[PDB]
Amino acid sequence: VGSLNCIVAVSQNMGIGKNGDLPWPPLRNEFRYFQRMTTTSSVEGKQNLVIMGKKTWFSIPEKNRPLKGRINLVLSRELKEPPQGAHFLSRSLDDALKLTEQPELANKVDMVWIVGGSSVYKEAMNHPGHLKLFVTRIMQDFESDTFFPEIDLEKYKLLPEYPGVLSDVQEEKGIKYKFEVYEKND
Ligand SMILES: NC(=O)C1=CN([C@@H]2O[C@H](COP(=O)(O)OP(=O)(O)OC[C@H]3O[C@@H](n4cnc5c(N)ncnc54)[C@@H](OP(=O)(O)O)[C@@H]3O)[C@@H](O)[C@H]2O)C=CC1
Ligand SMILES: CCOC(=O)CCCCOc1ccc(OC)cc1Cc1cnc2nc(N)nc(N)c2c1C
Repeated sequence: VGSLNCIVAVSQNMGIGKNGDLPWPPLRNEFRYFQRMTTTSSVEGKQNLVIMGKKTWFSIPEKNRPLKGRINLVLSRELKEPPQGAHFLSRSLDDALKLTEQPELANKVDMVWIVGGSSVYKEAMNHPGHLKLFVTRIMQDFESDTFFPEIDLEKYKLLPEYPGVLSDVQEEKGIKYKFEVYEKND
């Protein structure tokens, strides 16, 4: 199995969600960036795995689930089987990561991408080890009811460039945003 990574888009006031949806209007190139980054595997014969909480799964429109070309794993302690369209179900983040190591999957998974939401991000970010955060900074405040955990900049180094990631300011629907990549190793 290769790297562990989180990916997220976040407003200036650290918001990621409101009422089961994004706080901002759809940003279609932002979403194409998310798709490209999480689908692209730097290893032949393998695909990437995406891990998400239950609410995130149901927050993605039906037409776009499962996220295609990736193994989709949902986290829940209530569900008895993966949701309609998903591939795997685990009861903790530790369980999900062990599973990638099992022979069912050890040979098939390249990168792992945590794609939401708050609890899953927090636990990954505070777990010792090598971890990258792909963060899109939406450069406006948006009313939100769900927030991204604090990034400790003592541990997470902002990378000065990263292959495949544009460094300049993007804009769609009059909303400016920029891409960042952070890395810790502890
Ligand atoms: N802007 C962005 O980049 C993104 C934003 N979002 C936003 O996130 C919002 C919802 O996310 P959030 O409220 O944080 O939900 P979570 O990310 O915490 O998802 C958890 C859901 O699955 C189960 N679950 C929760 N935590 C775990 C866990 N640690 N292990 C296994 N299963 C778990 C359920 O909890 P239980 O254990 O009780 O079963 C819960 O319904 C959405 O409205 C969406 O808009 C989502 C993705 C990306
Ligand atoms: C193809 C036809 O066009 C369509 O129909 C497009 C539907 C798009 C809806 O996608 C939603 C919606 C609500 C939602 O959560 C509340 C999540 C997602 C998926 C998404 C989108 N952008 C992201 N950005 C970052 N940076 N990081 C992420 N993790 C990320 C994720 C996970």
